[PDB]
Amino acid sequence: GPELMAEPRRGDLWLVSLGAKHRPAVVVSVDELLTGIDDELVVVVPVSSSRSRTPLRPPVAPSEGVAADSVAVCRGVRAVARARLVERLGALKPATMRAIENALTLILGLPT
Amino acid sequence: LMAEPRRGDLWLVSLGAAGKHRPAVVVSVDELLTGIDDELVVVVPVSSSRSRTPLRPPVAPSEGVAADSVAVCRGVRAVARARLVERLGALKPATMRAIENALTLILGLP
Amino acid sequence: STSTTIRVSTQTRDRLAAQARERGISMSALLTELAAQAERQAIFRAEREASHAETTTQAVRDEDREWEGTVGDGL
Amino acid sequence: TSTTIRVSTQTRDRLAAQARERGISMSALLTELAAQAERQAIFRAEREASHAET
Repeated sequence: GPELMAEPRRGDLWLVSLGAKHRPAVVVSVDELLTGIDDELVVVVPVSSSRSRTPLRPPVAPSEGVAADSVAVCRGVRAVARARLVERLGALKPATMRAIENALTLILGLPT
Repeated sequence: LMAEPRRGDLWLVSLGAAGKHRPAVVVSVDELLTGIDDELVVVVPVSSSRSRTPLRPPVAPSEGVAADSVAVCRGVRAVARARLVERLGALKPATMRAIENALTLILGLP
Repeated sequence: STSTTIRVSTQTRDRLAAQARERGISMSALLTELAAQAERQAIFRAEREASHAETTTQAVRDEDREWEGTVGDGL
Repeated sequence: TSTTIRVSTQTRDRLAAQARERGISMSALLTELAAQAERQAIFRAEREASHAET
C-alpha cells in the first residue's frame, strides 16, 4: 500500500535540492508509486523564473506556490530521489497540470 | 563531435562527467534537437539488475544491450546531449509502445 | 465484437448492477472500467514491492547513484 | 444463488488475469471490485449532495 502521508503528491509544487542549489518543481509521477522510503524516485518538472515562456513551458503563478511568475520546463522532466524534496511550496491549478500533461505528451511522442 | 540521437535509440550515456556509463532509451522527440551541447534529451535508463515489472518493459540484446535488461521507465530523466557516447542499437516498435504506456501510467496522463 | 459471460453470486450481480445504474452506464462498461482500475493497482503495487526489494540489492543502489549525477543537468 | 453477467471477452480476460494475480476466483474478484465501486459511489454521493445543498 502506498504512503500518501509524508510524501509529495502529484500536482504539488515542491522545493527540490539538485546538488549534492534548490529549485521549485512540479510533482508529475502518480502517488501510487510512493512507499514512504527515501531512495525511491519521484518524477518532477523543474520550474524556472528566468527562462522565457513557450508552449512546452506552461506558466506557473504565485497562487500555485512560486514567488514570481515562472515556467514549468517540461523538457527538463527528471526522476529525483524523494530525499531531495525538502518542502511543499504549493499546488498547481488543474488547468496548469493539464497543460503540463499535454506538453509532456508532445515531448515524449505519446499518442496523440 | 556531437551525438545525433533519435527517438527509440538505445545509447550509452556518461554519468557524472561528459568513467560511468549506462544504457538508456531516447524517448524525447527529435523535433526538439537543435545541436546544442547542454540541450536536454529525455531518456529512460536501462538496467540489467532490477527485477522485471509491467512498468519496466524488457529490452533484448537485439536492441543493443549485452544481457537481458529492463527499461526503468520510473527513472525517466532529461540528460544533457553531451553525455551521449555511442548509439548501441534501436528498440523494436513493441518495446517503444510498452515504454510509452508505462510512461503514460507513471505520469498520470489521460 | 465478441462477448462472453462470467459467473457471479447473485448478490454481487445486484451490487454491480446498482453501481452501473448509479453511473448511468452498462454493466459491461462498468466491468471494463473496474478491470482497468484493478490493472493499475496491480501494476503500481508490483513497482512498489519490486523497488523495496531492490533496496537490498546494492547493484541497484550503485546504478541509481551513478544516474543521480545527471540530477543537475540543464540548470 | 448464482448467475452470469455478460462482458466483452477482452474485459473477461483482463478480469481473469487480475483474479489470477490476486489468487482468487473471478466471482470473488467481482465481489471485491463491487465493493471498490460502491466506496467511490459513497464519496461521490456526498460530493454531489454538497453541491446541491450550497
